[PDB]
Amino acid sequence: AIAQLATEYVFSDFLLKEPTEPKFKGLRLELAVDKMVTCIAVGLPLLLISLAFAQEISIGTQISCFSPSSFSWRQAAFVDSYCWAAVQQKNSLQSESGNLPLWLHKFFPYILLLFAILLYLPPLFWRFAAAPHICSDLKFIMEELDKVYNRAIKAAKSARDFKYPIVEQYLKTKKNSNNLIIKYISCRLLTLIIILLACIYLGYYFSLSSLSDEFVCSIKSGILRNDSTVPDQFQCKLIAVGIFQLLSVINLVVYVLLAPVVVYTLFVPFRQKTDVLKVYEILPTFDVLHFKSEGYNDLSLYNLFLEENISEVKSYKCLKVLENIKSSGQGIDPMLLLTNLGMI
Amino acid sequence: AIAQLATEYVFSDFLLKEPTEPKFKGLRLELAVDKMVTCIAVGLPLLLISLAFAQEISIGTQISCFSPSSFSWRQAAFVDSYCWAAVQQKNSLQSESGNLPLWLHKFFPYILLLFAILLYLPPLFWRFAAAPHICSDLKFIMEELDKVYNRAIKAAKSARDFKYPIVEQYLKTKKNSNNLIIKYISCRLLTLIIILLACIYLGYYFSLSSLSDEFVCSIKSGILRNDSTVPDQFQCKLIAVGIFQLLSVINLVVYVLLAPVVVYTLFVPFRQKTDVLKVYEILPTFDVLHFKSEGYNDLSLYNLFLEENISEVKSYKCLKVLENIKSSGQGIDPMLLLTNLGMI
Amino acid sequence: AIAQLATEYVFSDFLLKEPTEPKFKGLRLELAVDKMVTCIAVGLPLLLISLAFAQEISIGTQISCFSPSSFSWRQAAFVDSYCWAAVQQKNSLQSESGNLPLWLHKFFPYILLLFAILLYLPPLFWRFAAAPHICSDLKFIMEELDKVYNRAIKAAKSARDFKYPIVEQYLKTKKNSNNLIIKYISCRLLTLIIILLACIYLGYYFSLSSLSDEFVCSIKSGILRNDSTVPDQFQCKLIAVGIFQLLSVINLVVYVLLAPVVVYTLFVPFRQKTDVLKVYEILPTFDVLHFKSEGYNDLSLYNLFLEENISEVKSYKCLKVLENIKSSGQGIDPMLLLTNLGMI
Amino acid sequence: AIAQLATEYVFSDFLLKEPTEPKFKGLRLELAVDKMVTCIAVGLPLLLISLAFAQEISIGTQISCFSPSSFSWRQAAFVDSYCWAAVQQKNSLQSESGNLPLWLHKFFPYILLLFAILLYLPPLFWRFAAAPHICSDLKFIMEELDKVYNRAIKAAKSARDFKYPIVEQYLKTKKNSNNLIIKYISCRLLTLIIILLACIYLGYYFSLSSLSDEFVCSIKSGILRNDSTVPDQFQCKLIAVGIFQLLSVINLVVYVLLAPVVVYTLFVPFRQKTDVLKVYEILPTFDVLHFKSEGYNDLSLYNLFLEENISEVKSYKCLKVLENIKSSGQGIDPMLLLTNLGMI
Ligand SMILES: CC(C)CCC[C@@H](C)[C@H]1CC[C@H]2[C@@H]3CC=C4C[C@@H](O)CC[C@]4(C)[C@H]3CC[C@]12C
Ligand SMILES: CC(C)CCC[C@@H](C)[C@H]1CC[C@H]2[C@@H]3CC=C4C[C@@H](O)CC[C@]4(C)[C@H]3CC[C@]12C
Ligand SMILES: CC(C)CCC[C@@H](C)[C@H]1CC[C@H]2[C@@H]3CC=C4C[C@@H](O)CC[C@]4(C)[C@H]3CC[C@]12C
Ligand SMILES: CC(C)CCC[C@@H](C)[C@H]1CC[C@H]2[C@@H]3CC=C4C[C@@H](O)CC[C@]4(C)[C@H]3CC[C@]12C
Ligand SMILES: CC(C)CCC[C@@H](C)[C@H]1CC[C@H]2[C@@H]3CC=C4C[C@@H](O)CC[C@]4(C)[C@H]3CC[C@]12C
Ligand SMILES: CC(C)CCC[C@@H](C)[C@H]1CC[C@H]2[C@@H]3CC=C4C[C@@H](O)CC[C@]4(C)[C@H]3CC[C@]12C
Ligand SMILES: CC(C)CCC[C@@H](C)[C@H]1CC[C@H]2[C@@H]3CC=C4C[C@@H](O)CC[C@]4(C)[C@H]3CC[C@]12C
Ligand SMILES: CC(C)CCC[C@@H](C)[C@H]1CC[C@H]2[C@@H]3CC=C4C[C@@H](O)CC[C@]4(C)[C@H]3CC[C@]12C
Ligand SMILES: *[C@@H]1O[C@H](CO)[C@@H](O)[C@H](O)[C@H]1NC(C)=O
Ligand SMILES: *[C@@H]1O[C@H](CO)[C@@H](O)[C@H](O)[C@H]1NC(C)=O
Ligand SMILES: *[C@@H]1O[C@H](CO)[C@@H](O)[C@H](O)[C@H]1NC(C)=O
Ligand SMILES: *[C@@H]1O[C@H](CO)[C@@H](O)[C@H](O)[C@H]1NC(C)=O
Repeated sequence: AIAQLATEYVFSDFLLKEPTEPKFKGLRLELAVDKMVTCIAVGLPLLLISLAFAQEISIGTQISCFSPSSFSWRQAAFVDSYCWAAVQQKNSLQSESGNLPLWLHKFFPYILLLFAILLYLPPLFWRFAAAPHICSDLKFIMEELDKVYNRAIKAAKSARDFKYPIVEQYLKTKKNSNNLIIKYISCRLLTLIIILLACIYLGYYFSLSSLSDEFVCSIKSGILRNDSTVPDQFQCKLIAVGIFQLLSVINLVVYVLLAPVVVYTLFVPFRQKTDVLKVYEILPTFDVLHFKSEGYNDLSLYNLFLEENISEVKSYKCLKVLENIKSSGQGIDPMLLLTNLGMI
Repeated sequence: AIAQLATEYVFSDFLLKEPTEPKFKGLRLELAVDKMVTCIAVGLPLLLISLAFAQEISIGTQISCFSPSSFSWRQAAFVDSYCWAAVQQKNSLQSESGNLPLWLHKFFPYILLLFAILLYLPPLFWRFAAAPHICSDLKFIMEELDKVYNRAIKAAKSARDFKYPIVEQYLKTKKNSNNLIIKYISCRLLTLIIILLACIYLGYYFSLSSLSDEFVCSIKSGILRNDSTVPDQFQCKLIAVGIFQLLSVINLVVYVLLAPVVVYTLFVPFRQKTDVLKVYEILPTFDVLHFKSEGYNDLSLYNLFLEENISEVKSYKCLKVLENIKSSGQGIDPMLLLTNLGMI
Repeated sequence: AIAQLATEYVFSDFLLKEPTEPKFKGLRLELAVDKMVTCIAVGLPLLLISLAFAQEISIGTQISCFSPSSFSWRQAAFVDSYCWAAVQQKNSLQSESGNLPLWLHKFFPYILLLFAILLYLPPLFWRFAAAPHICSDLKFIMEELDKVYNRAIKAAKSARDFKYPIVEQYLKTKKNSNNLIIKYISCRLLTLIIILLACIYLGYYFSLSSLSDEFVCSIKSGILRNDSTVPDQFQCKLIAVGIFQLLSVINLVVYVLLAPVVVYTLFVPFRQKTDVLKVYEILPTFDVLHFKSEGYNDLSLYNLFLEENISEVKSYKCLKVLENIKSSGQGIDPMLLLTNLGMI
Repeated sequence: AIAQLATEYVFSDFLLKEPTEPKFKGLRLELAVDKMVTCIAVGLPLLLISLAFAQEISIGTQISCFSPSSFSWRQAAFVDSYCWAAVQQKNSLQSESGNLPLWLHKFFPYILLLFAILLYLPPLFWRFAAAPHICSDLKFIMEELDKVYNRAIKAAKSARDFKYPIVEQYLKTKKNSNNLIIKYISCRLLTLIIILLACIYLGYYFSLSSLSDEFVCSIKSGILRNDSTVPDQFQCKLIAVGIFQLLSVINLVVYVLLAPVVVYTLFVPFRQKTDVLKVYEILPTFDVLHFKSEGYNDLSLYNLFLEENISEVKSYKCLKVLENIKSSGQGIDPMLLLTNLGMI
């Protein structure tokens, strides 16, 4: 039913499932905006496919040819099925709009499924190629941040009663390499191109005259070519073509609204803001150097992933509340850190 | 069946599922009134869609055109399907009420699903954008309250046998920022606007003459335009239109009753009452300062979320019972706190 | 099938599911009588809806109009569907009993579902508004009782080898407030009113002549108004109306039997008997004062909830067996308590 | 399918599910004979309902009226559905056996479901009212028996290298109260009465002439009353009536065989034999006094429940093997108990 389809595709965790494995425990591995874009671009065409053939919206068979009254039920069924299979056969049918509109009307669900698959492909390539590496690197970075926070609080407590910036060096090295950012931009660009092509196709499909679904059909090949009792042609109409056009314009609207989001996603350096690591600069055990901005490198992408999935880090949360309290400046950062006692 | 739909949509945890993740363990992340509003506004139109096409209420096909007796079964089926697809084609049909009523009668389930999706969108935006931040902040606040309660009871026990207000400073800082409250008000306002538009549409749909479902249909395009055996027109009726109107007025009543709730929700500062933190003011380790009221800021929203999901805090429950006992004043707050022995 | 519906709605845990959350572990949060009343009042109309359209009891379509023999199958189907949709349209049909009986016959499942939803609403309001508070308070009370029992047995063992009545003070304070009892009485009263209205409706529906299901139908609007081959009217009958009346009288009987139960529930103070706390009065560490009776206050409701869900408390069970043994008076209460050794 | 129904209702744990809660861990809370009686009396009529309308045994529709050849398919369908709905309407039909046989033939599944529900009601009342109390009491009794066994074995080991009969006093007190036994006897008696009424009904249904399923039907009310082309009456037959009678006699046989079991159950004191507590009399720490027999009191019912669910007690099992070995008398009870070393 329509409501069942809605529950499956919008109100359920459709493509929102976290990786089912212990390797990525709590790691999104995909930005929220990218996940939203993929979920829409994939589950919208599927939802429209399901809707267009819902038991309520669908009168019945997808084509009716209006055989003569003399024709029996199965003769008329032969006519309808023959014309359905003959939309491909150009000789059999003669339609003013041509045969491409008939092909599109017959295979619209296939085309929507193709677009959905093509849009799901780049996210899958990301999740299967560049996701494990960033997952491992980000897990190491979070562990290093937790360890340095613990060491700093232990030092502060000892004072009240190595020291090498490994994480900073690793981030600096990431500043050079750009394979991950190149893959990310390539997959986003392919998604954008697929969306644009889908918009072109949907606009063309919705621009039809709405009468191209009606085509003339001739069961006059073979032994029936010279038969007399059979009329030379029939009036066939492809039902649900109006529904297809409505859903196609809906998908076109959604995709044109979505494309600016993908374009904004492509410009990762601009998105790289609100320095996540700036909060850690007040730790004595952490060097006061952010050095993450203004670069078409994997460093900006790592900064984005950190700003996305750093809320799970207790040390980061503690430092963030310390920073927020520092806005008033009533107290002192080391005193607040010592009082917090948030090692684990 | 009707009962199955009821069990799925009203008697089950439809959209009442808690976040399936360890990050939010026991945190609602959504006020009870907001959750009720979203659940109604989403699962009502879906329930009505399912009901309108239930196997019992539905006689059968959604349109019957009453072809002549001479017409065969599949000729009549062609007529019915053609008219169903031609509700869009204005030339084919001539109805007194126009063609918009026919469009609405055909696509009412789609319109209800659209309203449900549009009403579910703002809650989803909230849960995916502003929910993680408030979850982390509120978890930190609850942990700080538990820790300060434990410290105060330990101090009392030591007396019987830092001290910095970090949580108060954090709340004071939240008094300034307003991004969360702005997002909350924006999503509530969008929900209200969607509800009002849905009410307008449902009132228009229910105001129809009830005879607009009957339209005249002409299969007279193409080779059949000059055919003689076919009548110039047919009498088609869209079945289930009365059911659609009944369910639409039901949804209109529900939404007009719900809109005052959304308006009351918009006025969060008025809702900010029954100070949750007032109970903690009797703790020696906690400063006697509430400072949370009369502000279009995130502080009021945080106060609401606390008053919602603070019952899970053992320290808060203990302080609440101490406060309630203090109404008589027979005993002493520190003595009762020491006797309680409710560290964990 | 009928047996499947029975298993789902009477032999299964339909609305008998305990709260699926760790917050309420073993707490009913709903009295047994109230749960029985809600389960009946909700799952009876749903069961009757399912039964009335069971594949065995149902001959087939819900209306047959007996078109002339000259009419084709789909002409007759058009007639039947038109009349089904025209039960609303007063002009189309002319029935002796009127049009309200036809509306009721068509929408009886909707009306039963409406009554079920309206009866499920007050229980849901209770469980979502007043259940968390009573759950927290009752959990605290049980924990306090366990702790005082442990302290008393420890004192007795020490003798053989604070002391403040916090729980008693909390109960005394609850004696004043009445918001929970007011909500309980309001929800019970609304349930009673809904049940009475349902009884009125079912009595009216069952009082019909049983021939109102037969109505005269006229497909004579539009181009067919002046058509000659079509008869001026048809004889239509709404099938399953007898089944609807039978099930409606069954529901009426059940609801009239149930209403006295709801009225008895409304009088909570009378139900407040068999003092649960009287057993704890023999503990040296517990003050000898019950002070819970004869009040339209939340104290009586808390006493009811205690008498309901106190069997899970080992200390209460031990004190109950001590009390029962004290009926003979052969031994001594402190000696029996010491011998029991039931700390945990 | 038939085999699926069999698997669900006889070969599966239909109504044999243990209470899904930690409160009753391993406690039957229902005697084996009572559970068997309830399972049969409930799942037999449901199984017969399912069988009577199985896709294999069922030819098709439940009534066929044999309309004239001139009648079209949907005219005949109208006739059949009209007569199906008119079995209630006495004026419409004229049958030699009357109208009650037709009512019974139409609503036999409803009557079987009613009997199943009425037979399931007393067991449900028991499980929801008197089951928690007996569960708590019996758990306490088993814990006391385990503790006294442990104390006795510890004393024996100490000798080789309070003392109050709390459980005996509790059982003696149970000797007085009779509310549980009264409820048990009342529910068993109601089950017996329901079974007898079901037997009466099934005997009456099976005693029919087998031709009462054939009734004369007249679609001659309304505009068709004076119509000429329609015959004055039709020959309608209610299919599956023979299957209903066969299954009804099967159920009658099962229930008449079952009723003696219920009568034997009612006489609980006679069932109270094979003293379970007699084995514990050899323990030095346990007083040598059974005092459980010859009483219409809850003590006999508790003895039955003990004899039912005491096999789970390791101490009871050890004492039972000691008793069995004592039949030969080769050894000594205290020596065997010391050698067993079965504390836990
Ligand atoms: C997904 C991508 C590939 C879709 C590409 C656009 C498709 C949908 C449409 C839009 C415009 C279309 C073209 C419009 C006009 C003509 C001229 C005609 O004589 C042959 C077909 C041809 C050449 C069409 C082929 C298909 C076409 C290119
Ligand atoms: C992503 C955005 C830009 C998509 C917007 C949809 C645009 C591309 C659509 C809307 C209407 C469409 C046109 C409608 C009709 C025709 C005439 C046909 O003989 C050739 C294709 C052509 C010229 C279409 C090309 C694509 C088109 C211009
Ligand atoms: C969800 C929102 C967009 C719904 C907006 C209201 C819709 C349902 C209805 C209510 C009143 C309607 C209008 C009423 C009157 C007219 C004048 C007519 O000559 C053209 C259509 C037009 C202009 C209608 C368009 C659709 C309309 C605006
Ligand atoms: C949220 C609340 C205010 C909704 C209440 C429903 C209101 C808006 C509905 C109920 C009846 C409706 C009117 C019914 C009939 C017409 C005539 C038509 O030619 C234009 C629209 C118009 C004028 C409708 C406008 C909207 C309307 C006034
Ligand atoms: C659930 C509640 C609202 C149901 C209320 C009772 C319903 C079922 C029935 C019972 C008696 C009925 C009334 C009986 C008589 C008349 C007089 C007639 O000229 C108009 C309808 C009217 C006024 C009926 C309206 C509907 C009615 C009130
Ligand atoms: C909860 C209890 C009291 C419900 C008992 C059912 C009662 C209320 C039912 C049973 C028969 C019913 C009556 C049957 C017939 C008519 C005639 C009609 O023109 C007006 C309604 C009226 C007068 C009904 C009113 C309600 C009624 C009296
Ligand atoms: C479950 C219980 C209520 C069933 C009771 C027995 C039912 C099945 C049957 C068995 C015998 C039957 C009775 C036999 C004879 C007559 C005399 C006739 O002129 C009216 C019906 C009446 C009075 C029957 C009513 C229904 C009846 C009582
Ligand atoms: C539990 C045991 C005793 C049930 C045995 C079934 C008995 C009660 C059945 C079997 C045959 C039945 C009888 C068959 C026929 C008739 C004639 C009818 O006009 C009145 C009922 C009457 C007289 C039935 C009464 C009940 C009956 C005697
Ligand atoms: C049909 O008859 C025509 C007559 O002109 C002939 O040319 C043609 O070959 C025939 N077709 C078949 C399939 O026999
Ligand atoms: C139908 O016949 C008419 C006669 O006036 C002619 O004008 C029209 O073109 C014909 N239509 C078709 C589709 O051949
Ligand atoms: C039907 O014919 C009658 C003849 O009196 C006329 O009044 C009426 O307008 C016609 N109806 C239609 C819909 O053409
Ligand atoms: C049918 O015709 C008879 C002729 O005697 C008449 O008495 C009766 O009222 C008519 N019935 C209807 C429903 O018009």
